[PDB]
Amino acid sequence: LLACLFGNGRCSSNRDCCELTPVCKRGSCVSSGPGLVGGILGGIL
Repeated sequence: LLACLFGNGRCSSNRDCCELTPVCKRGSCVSSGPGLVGGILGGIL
């Protein structure tokens, strides 16, 4: 298994995080998830 270069909760970019946290926001790593609620194309269904 190899999907976590650090995982210390702090990162400088998205590549500075691990698999469990594919996103790097606020100098920290978290779950990226989907884009945003509502949706830019069709906010229904």
